[PDB]
Amino acid sequence: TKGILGKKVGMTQIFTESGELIPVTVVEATPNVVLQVKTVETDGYEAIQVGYQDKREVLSNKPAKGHVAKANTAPKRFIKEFKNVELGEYEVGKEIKVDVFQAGDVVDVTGTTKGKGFQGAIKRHGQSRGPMSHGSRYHRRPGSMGPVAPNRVFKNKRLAGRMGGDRVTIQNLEVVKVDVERNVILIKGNIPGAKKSLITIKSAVKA
Amino acid sequence: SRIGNKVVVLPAGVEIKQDGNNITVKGPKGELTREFSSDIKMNIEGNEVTFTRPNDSKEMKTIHGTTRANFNNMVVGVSEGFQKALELIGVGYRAQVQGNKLTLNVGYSHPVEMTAPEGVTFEVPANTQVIVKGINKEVVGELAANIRGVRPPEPYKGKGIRYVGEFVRRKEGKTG
Amino acid sequence: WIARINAAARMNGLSYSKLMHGLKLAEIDINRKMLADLAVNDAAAFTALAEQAKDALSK
Amino acid sequence: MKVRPSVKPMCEHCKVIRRKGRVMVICPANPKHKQRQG
Amino acid sequence: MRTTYMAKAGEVERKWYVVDATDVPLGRLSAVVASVLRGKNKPTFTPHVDTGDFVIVINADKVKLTGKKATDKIYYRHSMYPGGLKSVTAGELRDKNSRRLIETSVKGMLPKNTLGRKQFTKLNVYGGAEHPHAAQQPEVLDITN
RNA sequence: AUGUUAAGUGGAAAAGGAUGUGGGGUUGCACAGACAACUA
RNA sequence: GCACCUCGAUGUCGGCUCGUCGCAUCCUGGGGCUGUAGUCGGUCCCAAGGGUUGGGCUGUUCGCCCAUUAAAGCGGCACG
RNA sequence: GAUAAACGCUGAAAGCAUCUAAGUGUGAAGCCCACCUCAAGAUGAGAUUUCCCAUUUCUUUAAGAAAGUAAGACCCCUGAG
Ligand SMILES: [Zn+2]
Repeated sequence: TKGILGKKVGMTQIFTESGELIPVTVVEATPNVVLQVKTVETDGYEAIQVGYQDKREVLSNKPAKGHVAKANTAPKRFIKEFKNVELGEYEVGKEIKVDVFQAGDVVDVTGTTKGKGFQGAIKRHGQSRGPMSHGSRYHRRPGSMGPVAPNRVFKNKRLAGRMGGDRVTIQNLEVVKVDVERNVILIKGNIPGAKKSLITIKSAVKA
Repeated sequence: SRIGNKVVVLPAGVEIKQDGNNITVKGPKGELTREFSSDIKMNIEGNEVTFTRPNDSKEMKTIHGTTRANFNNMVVGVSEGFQKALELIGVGYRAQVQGNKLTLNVGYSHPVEMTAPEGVTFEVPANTQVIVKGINKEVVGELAANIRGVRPPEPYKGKGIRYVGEFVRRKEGKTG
Repeated sequence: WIARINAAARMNGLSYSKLMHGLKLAEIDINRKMLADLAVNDAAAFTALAEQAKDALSK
Repeated sequence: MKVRPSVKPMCEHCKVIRRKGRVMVICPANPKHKQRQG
Repeated sequence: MRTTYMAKAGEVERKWYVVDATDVPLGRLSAVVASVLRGKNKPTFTPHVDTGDFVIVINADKVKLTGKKATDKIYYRHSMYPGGLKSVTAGELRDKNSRRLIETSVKGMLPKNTLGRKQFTKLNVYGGAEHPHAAQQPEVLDITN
């Protein structure tokens, strides 16, 4: 249905009408452009291809310019597909701007979490330590690997490894304010990801 | 079969179409159809039918009895139709009728709503009586057991919805 | 050899066991080796033999 | 309901049935008598 | 070490066939299809070579199961994770995804090595009356077994 | 060739329980009218 | 109980860390009977999705006690 | 959505009775979906949009060898979200 792509700027505060303080996250989204329309006769399902964030032109190649030429735009940096939206009602060239949402509008928000590197079982999985005194030599370790009988370790025995960097969505957040001349949405709470990272905002699945 | 051998003799209005399996009794109200089996066959000389059985089947009689019972029912109903009457004890309970919407008020913190399909109706005269009317014998019975299912009758005072002849047993709940 | 002979004989209206019985009741003494070799090279010879077997156990 | 491997008619009005491969007793005079073999 | 014929790789012609599965019990049809895919009906049968024909199975939706197999016969799967058996399926496969059904019956009647796995890629199964393979000109086989 | 089983019994287990089905016997009551069902 | 197995070596219990499986079910879900008025209960049937607490005393399991909880289940896994 | 225990509606074998044999329903934190994430090495390797279009000798003309290129990519350098 409704849905837009933008970038993450940062967090701030705001007072409401009644005079309550509320933490917020600024998202900036210049106008998105519809590049392609997928149908059942051609593709086998129904969707919409959207682009965001204009790109300098030494940085693209000839196949990309050909794909962006039928829509009369500059080459884009981020291209996603938006599903479950009554097609009609849409055509290549159209611009989706932030006034698609209004204040209220419980929404879903997705991103890619920050990266953290190679991490141990205690930080990565919330596992608890061993004792720090009393003759102990077992501080920061992942536990026993299993029982003796099967002569092997089972799967989903959790260990150390690379942490972060996965996609995550958070459900049922509120739009606090929409500003049109600046292409800005204010969302109540915190979102996943670092600064300048891609963010997607859709109307909520659980309604 | 004693049932399988008995006679079904059709009063006025009856027309009985044959097509392979299907039979379709019609009369002055409805035009019911039902799927019957091969090993028992039709009959001629209007205003009378018997059914017959090629023997040597294991049970030798069951399918016969049901294949006659169902046709007798279809005729009895397409010419006459069936009836089911429900009472209401339990002080404070009442029903009201608005087209195919049956409204009920039985001790619950919300009224209860039922809606009757095509062949069926309702008849509420009073805050106690309900009547289900149709052609099918099965559908009228199912819908009455649906309604009486909203609140069966207790044994200490016999409140709740009952068929108009149910014999309920009464216990002696002590006074505390 | 036996499986190739079964394959060939089922094409001439027989199975392996009935055709072997038929050939014995007629006093024919071909190996299973030559029988299979015929089955692959000389189908007409194999049919001549299968007809003799069919007539033997027709009694 | 009683569920026992011995299922027996225990008054006059009890009847025995088989609703699947499963023997049962069914009494219209006393609900204590209802039984299913298992 | 003498004269018995042995076939070569691309020397024995492979024909296409159409088999009809309405009211044939699962395993009987599947046994006949399995013998035709392996080439056991042709006197040029050699065991270290592939000489079977191709088979199309049509009307898999109407295959027969006797007894109470449609509710009581169950297929299991393990994902190799702890506590991960999946007993999801019964004669629900015959309703939805009736190609799975026929294929898993035929797959258990073929050898379990690299020749029998390559012979399985000649079965083409269809739930309905129509197949997409009319350019290979397939002939009808008639079952009585 | 002729039958039996519907339980995947065949392809683990007892005391006891049961209008499941096949075969062979012994009898009470039946057209000077039976068992069941409905009036009184 | 026995002595097949391991004597050119197969390291015992409670606790810790990390769990997994069975169901003869401790809580929560659905039911039939009651010597079930209501509020609480007794008992039997179906059900393994998730849940199942901190201290005091003993090396201690076991156990008794204190204060809570919807509840403070019982077994297998070299008595993990 | 299909089910467990349980509860039916219509119904005969067995003139009655009976949830069952033929027909027809209701019904659980459980089962399959519904929510989130991974996924075509799914050798059954799937689909859509866009970009690029021909020298030299012959074993013999063949899915032949070797050479320079297109679209595109990489080596190398400044770095970090
Ligand atoms: Zn009784």
